[PDB]
Amino acid sequence: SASHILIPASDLSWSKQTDTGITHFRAGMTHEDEKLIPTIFRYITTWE
Amino acid sequence: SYNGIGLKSAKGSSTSGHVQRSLASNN
Amino acid sequence: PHLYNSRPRSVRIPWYNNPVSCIIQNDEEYDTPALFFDPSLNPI
Amino acid sequence: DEDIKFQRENWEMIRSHVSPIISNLTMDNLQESHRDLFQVNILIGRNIICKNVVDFTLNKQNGRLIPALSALIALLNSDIPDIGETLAKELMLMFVQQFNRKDYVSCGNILQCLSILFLYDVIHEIVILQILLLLLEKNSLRLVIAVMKICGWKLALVSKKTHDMIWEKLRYILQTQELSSTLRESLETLFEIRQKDYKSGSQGLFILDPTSYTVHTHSYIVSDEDEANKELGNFEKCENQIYDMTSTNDVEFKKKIYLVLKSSLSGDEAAHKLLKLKIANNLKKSVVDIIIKSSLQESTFSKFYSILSERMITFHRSWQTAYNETFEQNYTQDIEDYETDQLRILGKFWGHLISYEFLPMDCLKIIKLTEEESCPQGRIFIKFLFQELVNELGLDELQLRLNSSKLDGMFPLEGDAEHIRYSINFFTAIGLGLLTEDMRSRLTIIQ
Repeated sequence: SASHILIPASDLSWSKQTDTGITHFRAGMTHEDEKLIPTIFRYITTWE
Repeated sequence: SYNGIGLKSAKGSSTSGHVQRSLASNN
Repeated sequence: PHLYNSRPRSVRIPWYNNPVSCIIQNDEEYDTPALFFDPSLNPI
Repeated sequence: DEDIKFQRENWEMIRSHVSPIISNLTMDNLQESHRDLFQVNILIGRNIICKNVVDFTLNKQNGRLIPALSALIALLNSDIPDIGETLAKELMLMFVQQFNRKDYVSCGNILQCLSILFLYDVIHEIVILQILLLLLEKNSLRLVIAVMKICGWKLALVSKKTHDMIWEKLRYILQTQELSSTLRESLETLFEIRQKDYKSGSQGLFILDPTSYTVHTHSYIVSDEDEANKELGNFEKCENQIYDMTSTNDVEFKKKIYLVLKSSLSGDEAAHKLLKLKIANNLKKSVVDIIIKSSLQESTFSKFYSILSERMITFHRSWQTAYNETFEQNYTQDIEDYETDQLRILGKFWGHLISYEFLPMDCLKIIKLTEEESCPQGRIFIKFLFQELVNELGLDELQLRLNSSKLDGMFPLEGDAEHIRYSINFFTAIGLGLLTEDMRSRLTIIQ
């Protein structure tokens, strides 16, 4: 499962322009009890 | 308050549409 | 809605303001009189 | 006559114990003061204890200490009601003397004391409402309004209607009557408080439980003729578990953090989760150590942990202190364990923090290069530290920052040639050495 995370939601109208950064997080995926789950991109080293 | 962040509504997005301010980047 | 919001459609007029009720009543003692000067008020 | 000697020198010692006990009374000493006072013979000295407590209260050096003195009198009145009774007689008589004298200062003192004795149920609210009625039959309203500020909560609880009636009378004067301007404004302010509710007037030294005060609520009236036994203030001639070997508790939290860390794509949402937890200041030290220990498992450095620690710093200074303290802890204590590989992670990880100034830079001062004291593993650590710290600055900004960072122990100009040989030779061993010119000069200067 790579989909839990949290998804940057920032400013629909402005992000068309500046790249405001990440001002907010929409909930990625849900549950009854949260727990947590690791997600792949953490377990694979970046290209650099 | 819904300031223009979030989704037009959470229906087809499968998420809960739960948005929260980012404590990370402020100053 | 018409001012800050560019391009509204099918919007209605909010009713704006009311008098700011000052109503003051006593539910505490039954034997306080009906007309009494409540400590919340200013002393004049 | 050695009985007259003994009993006089015992009376004198009792007086000079009571006086400094009263003079050293404060909140947060009160219960030790009350122990000591109880070990003196309070009953033999009943008038001496009354006269010191009144005279301290009344000295007007105090007045601020009236709540403390009232709490001491409340303790003592639970133990021995006869003492609190005596003290309340003399205080009433002192109020009525100062009223009749027109001494407004000693009115204000003694009235404040009667107010706090009523707060501590030592004396009956009847005495306060009589004092206030007498006061309000003249103006005296500065007195009456201070008193009512300091009893008025307890009066509203016990005797709402009488107090209300007094307020109606007090109210009657302000709206429809002519008064001196200074007097009226204070008078109005009390009126303002009634709406406010005295919420700067109900805080203090309630150090007896409402059933541990044996509640001898003395029902004086401020128009009795009373006794005040001054004569008891003479001298006379009385012919009469499991130890914890396991961190498993901390292991739980450790897995909660590490699990927060392995989730959370990018880095900037992981700072969100960590700050979201609202960690007590005690633990915010170790959480860093968990971060870095995890960063050493990654088999290669990642910008992730850099941007994580950076977003975590700027939020609260406790994290400043956290990363500094952990820098000293790592470099000093903990380096000897890490293999030359993990040092490649640490070097860059602190490089990104220093070069962008979040660390800050002067905290590099801990490093000291000597053949005597150094770790070759630590030497490698420094190598990676500067070799990362260059690539962002570019050896240009480097010289400016360092030259302005007053690093001394690492860059000796003071002397000790061989050490300067070790420094210059070292940076030339890194492959840069262009920081060593200023020291190269000092080589020729030493020779």
